[PDB]
Amino acid sequence: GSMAASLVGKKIVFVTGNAKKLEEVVQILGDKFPCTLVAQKIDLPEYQGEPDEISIQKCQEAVRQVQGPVLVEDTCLCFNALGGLPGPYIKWFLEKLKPEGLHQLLAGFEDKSAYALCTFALSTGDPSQPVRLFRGRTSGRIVAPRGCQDFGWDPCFQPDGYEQTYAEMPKAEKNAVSHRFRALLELQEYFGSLAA
Amino acid sequence: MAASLVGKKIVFVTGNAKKLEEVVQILGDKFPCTLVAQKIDLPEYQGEPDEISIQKCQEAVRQVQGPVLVEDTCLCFNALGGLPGPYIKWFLEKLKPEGLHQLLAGFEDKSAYALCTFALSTGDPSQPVRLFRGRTSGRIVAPRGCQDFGWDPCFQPDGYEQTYAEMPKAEKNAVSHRFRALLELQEYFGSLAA
Repeated sequence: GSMAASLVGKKIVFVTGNAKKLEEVVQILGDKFPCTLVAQKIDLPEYQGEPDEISIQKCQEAVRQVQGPVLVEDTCLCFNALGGLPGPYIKWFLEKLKPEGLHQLLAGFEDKSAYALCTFALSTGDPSQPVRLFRGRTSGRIVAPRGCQDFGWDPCFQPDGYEQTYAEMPKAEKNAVSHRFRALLELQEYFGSLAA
Repeated sequence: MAASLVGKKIVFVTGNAKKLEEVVQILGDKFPCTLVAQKIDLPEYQGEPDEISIQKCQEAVRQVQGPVLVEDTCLCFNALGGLPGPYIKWFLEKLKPEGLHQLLAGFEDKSAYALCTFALSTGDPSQPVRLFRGRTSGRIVAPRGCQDFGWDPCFQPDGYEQTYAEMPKAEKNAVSHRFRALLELQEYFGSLAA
């Protein structure tokens, strides 16, 4: 042991379908991240359950495919008046309702607050090794959409700190409060900067 | 397919004997197979309702390696494109019947439907899952009737001025999405082999 150290200098499969998502991650993790991430498209179910338990189940199924170290990502958009929903089901709700409809879903609630959540889940592919989760959250409010509508649910999410939606914000300012950047910082810190 | 299950055990994935009893009564005396209740651990998948039921059935087949029957229920708000749909369990838990109704406050359309899907496989790997569905159209309302009855207090079926929760059992049965689904399953086997 440790788990982190067992992975230094090793390939970790990052589940994704395109090289630019790998590049984003690799840059954020920085040059002292002491493992080799390799992108591969692995066919995984999508699960219902609480965010952590979905993340864990998806990473376990990835281990059954890969049988070696693997890294998966999941992102939730959680409305506080709805008890954290749509949460992990946000894709479906964005698809059916659009940004404008995501906001409209809150018309009956005075509390417009929300948070964006990214979870990365990592496993060595075992012994006997529990999945480890790395999370990032950003608080904000659901608003009538602003900004370019191509950017998923970003038009309807205004992060605390700002008067701009994620869609309106320039990428370098979104990065500074991003839920995904925050999750990846937890992953980076887990491994430390002393091994590479 | 049906012809091949006549006379044979089909596992019905459930946790209680009472749930098996309701289904066996609805299907009637000439249903030609023997339903056996078994609690089989199955994941809860995301997707369109048919996808989820097929994926669930296929996992049940992976585990039972023989005939199996699974059930799934959705509550589908038309203003929301049919959501919460297969995610109704979570919406109910967080929001309760009152908050389910409050979810539609910004939408003029309150119409909805209840969906029940039963999924059957023989267990043979080459044979595809068959679905049997029933739907009940209605509206989402401020809840009325006994709060213990799941999401029933907020669903008023078309043809009645009462919610599911308010309705006497016999009356609910007359329009029930679940009865409708089981009729299609009954019809698949037919009433000639028993």
